[PDB]
Amino acid sequence: HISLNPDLANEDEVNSCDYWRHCAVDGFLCSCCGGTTTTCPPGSTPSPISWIGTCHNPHDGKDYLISYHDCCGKTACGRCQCNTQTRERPGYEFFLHNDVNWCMANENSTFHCTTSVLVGLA
Amino acid sequence: EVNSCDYWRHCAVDGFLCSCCGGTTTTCPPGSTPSPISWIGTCHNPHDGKDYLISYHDCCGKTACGRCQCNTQTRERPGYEFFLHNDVNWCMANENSTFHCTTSVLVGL
Amino acid sequence: VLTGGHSVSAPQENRIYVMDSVFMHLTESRVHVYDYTNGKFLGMVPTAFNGHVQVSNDGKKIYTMTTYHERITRGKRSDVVEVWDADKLTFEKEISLPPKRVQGLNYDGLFRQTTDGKFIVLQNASPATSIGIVDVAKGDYVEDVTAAAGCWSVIPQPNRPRSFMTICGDGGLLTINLGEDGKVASQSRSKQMFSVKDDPIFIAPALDKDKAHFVSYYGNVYSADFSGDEVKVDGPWSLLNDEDKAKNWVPGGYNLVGLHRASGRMYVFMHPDGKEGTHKFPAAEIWVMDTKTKQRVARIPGRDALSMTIDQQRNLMLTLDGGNVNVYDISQPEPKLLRTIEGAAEASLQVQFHPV
Amino acid sequence: REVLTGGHSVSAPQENRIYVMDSVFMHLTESRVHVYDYTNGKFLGMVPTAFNGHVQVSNDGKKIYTMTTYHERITRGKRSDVVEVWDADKLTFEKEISLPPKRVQGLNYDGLFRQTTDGKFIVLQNASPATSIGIVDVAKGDYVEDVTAAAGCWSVIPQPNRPRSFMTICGDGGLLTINLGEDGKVASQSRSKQMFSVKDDPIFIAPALDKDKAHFVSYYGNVYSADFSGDEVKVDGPWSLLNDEDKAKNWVPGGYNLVGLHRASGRMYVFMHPDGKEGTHKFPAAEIWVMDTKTKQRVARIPGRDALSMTIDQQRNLMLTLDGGNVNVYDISQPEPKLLRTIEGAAEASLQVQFHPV
Ligand SMILES: NCc1ccc(Cl)cc1
Ligand SMILES: NCc1ccc(Cl)cc1
Repeated sequence: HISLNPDLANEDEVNSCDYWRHCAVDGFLCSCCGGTTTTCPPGSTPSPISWIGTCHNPHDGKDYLISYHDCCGKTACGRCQCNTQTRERPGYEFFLHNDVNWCMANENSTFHCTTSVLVGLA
Repeated sequence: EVNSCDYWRHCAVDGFLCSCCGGTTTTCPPGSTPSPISWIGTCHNPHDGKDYLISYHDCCGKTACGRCQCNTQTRERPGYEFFLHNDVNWCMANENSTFHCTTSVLVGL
Repeated sequence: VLTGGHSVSAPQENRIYVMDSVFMHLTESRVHVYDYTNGKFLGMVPTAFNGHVQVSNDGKKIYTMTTYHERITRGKRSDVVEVWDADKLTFEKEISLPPKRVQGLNYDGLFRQTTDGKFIVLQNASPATSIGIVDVAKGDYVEDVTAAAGCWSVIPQPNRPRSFMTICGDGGLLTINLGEDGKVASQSRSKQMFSVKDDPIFIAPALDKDKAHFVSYYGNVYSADFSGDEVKVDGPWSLLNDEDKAKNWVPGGYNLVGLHRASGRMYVFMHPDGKEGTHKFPAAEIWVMDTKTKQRVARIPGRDALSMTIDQQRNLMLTLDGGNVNVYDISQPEPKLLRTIEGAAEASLQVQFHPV
Repeated sequence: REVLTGGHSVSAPQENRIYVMDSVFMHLTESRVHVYDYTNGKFLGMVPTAFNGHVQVSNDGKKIYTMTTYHERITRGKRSDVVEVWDADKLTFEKEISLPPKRVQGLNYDGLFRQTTDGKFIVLQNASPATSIGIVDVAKGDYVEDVTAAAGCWSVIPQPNRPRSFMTICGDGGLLTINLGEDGKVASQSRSKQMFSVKDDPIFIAPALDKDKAHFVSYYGNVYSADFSGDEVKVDGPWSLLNDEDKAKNWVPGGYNLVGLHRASGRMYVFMHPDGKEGTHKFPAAEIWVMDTKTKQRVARIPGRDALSMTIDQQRNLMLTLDGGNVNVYDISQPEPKLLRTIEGAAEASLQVQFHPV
């Protein structure tokens, strides 16, 4: 249960690409960009849409649905770039696909960083 | 030799050498526009032991070439000697001011 | 010799196009133009946010696709196709698109053209998917193919003037045949080629004149034949022998395959120790498969390549690791490395030859 | 289970914040300001600034001001030069103020984008390439005055002892002082006697600025001063930064924003390197020298860590230095500075760092 809350973890753990919930992240971790795992950096806007990953939590042995909502409308954060691809699939499975910009439907589609939001059990 | 920042004519270049960007020492790469204005350098020619005026007309209206970046400052002076100064964009008066690369044109002694 | 107004210094037949996403500064993407024979940088075309690029079939123009906003990070959006002169590398014409062009990594299939060169065919996502048709001559967006919803990417048919296929979520292919005006005249859907859940394919085709081959996450090969009126599908056959399987060799990359049409050789980026999540890993090796005999005829070091492209006439393969471009002679079954162009890009997953 | 939210403010208090202006010269159309916490090196946020942005913080600490250039299609189309006002805590865009299309495009010297001491006017350098100073009225959100009197001059040095006065350095080796009226137009002006020989002893434009005087260092290691305690600026100098041992190794200043003044102590900080000669005026610092400006003597010297630009916080007795990519934080409460930490990878190409005002 403690491993389900990134805010209680060591910052060096959550800012790493191998942190369990970052398993299908292609972009910059918002937690390194002035935000947190679940909050956009100041002045960047959440995407209403996202791709979704299924990630294993090795701390509790369960598998979880993770929504990779972007933060948008600022230029590239440039920090903590990750490119993990667990259970990622091509564009013919569009909401499992991370080689597209999930800021695409925002008022400003410039990609700033990516968050890893816990939806629930897979 | 001409693609090196140590080439004698490049003595007051702060930018990318156009000769590495699809142009030459005296010509703009395709689709980049020469600046009508420029800063001027005074550079020592080691072959005849003489000093020459070199005009650094930029090529403009394309984004940064990124190749052969040089930052040489021989006889360069601050903005109160404006046409000797290279910390400003000499594309500043072009129809599009985006800086692409710098040429090094021999004017005279 | 005048100061401006110059054309590219090397002949068209020497030119290649490295699409640099510049992902760290994605609003300043650009196309770098190189001479593959000597590695000389020949020029570039700016492409703003996440540009895509292709060269017109006739070799005369460069087409880009990009997104602008009035104040970049705010203000009104403009999605466009741009037409540039291939020799002068100068802007000619903007063609307005609806504000849903695909923003994504540079797979060839997101931005293509018909065989006859008369239409640009591009992928949209709003995030609902459709395929857009642009009439080059008219400079107009003319048709939104919403029939392609649930599908992804464009595979032109080199045996027809204005037909293409797309890969759909049912594991099949949708063919679209355009009329003279660019509106959809007819369409057809194949039977299931691959299992989406059990053996997903990479989208990149190894494309022949009337057939296309595809590789899968687990090292299988599928094909689509479009010599007939309707597409016929088959597969799988495996890329892997028993030794390969025991070492868990699988494909990995982006534009990860190619076909040398004269010989039927297919080129594929491969890596060992494949498991879930390794499908975009750089190449440990390039494998060369004879698609008729279904046997591997060569394996060579991959130089960490991610994308490739083939030139038929000169028997050439280019590979690209994100920043460096490798040039191979593929006239014989075993490729030979001719040279490497270091620092051709900061973040490129696509390279293309000028058509000859 | 969770939902992503925006609308958040900068996590660390204003007193912790510094602003690193990253030109991103290799991709200069995507310059930006990086906001850092100097106490721990944490990245707090950023403000995009398009082509060759410049930045400052409002004197009251509430707003960030940027200056930049846009075009309708970036590399073609109509040009728009602007000042933007952003909220300091939310790092959100609030307003754009239009400028004539001649704002200076250049490296981020402090003196290209400043404000009057009362914070009521933004004062910026224009180049068309003829030079003038532009005045922006903050209350009105409008450009209100082109100071063409400053033709042949460069950079803006605000006078901290007057509400709406500033100086500029002219091609005659003197200073032009401009006193604005409440409407932001020129109320009066005056020109000093020659301070330095432009040909023989050119100064760096960066001031070491006190309440009522400014010091400048020269290419050859001399110091000049402009006293504006009164209505007419009185100029003096040179005195030399160098003692006899220093002359042997040809020590000279080098950098961009290369000097600073700790006003309470009168200590001036200067980046220096040995083996000075023609063309070395922008070389990275081999050392930082600390000069008592009253006694005209060096009181300390420390390794420079290849720094090019600096800034000083008076209240907390701090100096930041910057080598292009990394920021060093020093305690300058005593004559010899003490290195506290280095923030690595703060920028790709920055020649300017500034504190949030406290
Ligand atoms: N999911 C990362 C990403 C951002 C932008 C673009 Cl264009 C493509 C992929
Ligand atoms: N002379 C190079 C240069 C270009 C642009 C800017 Cl903004 C500054 C310097």
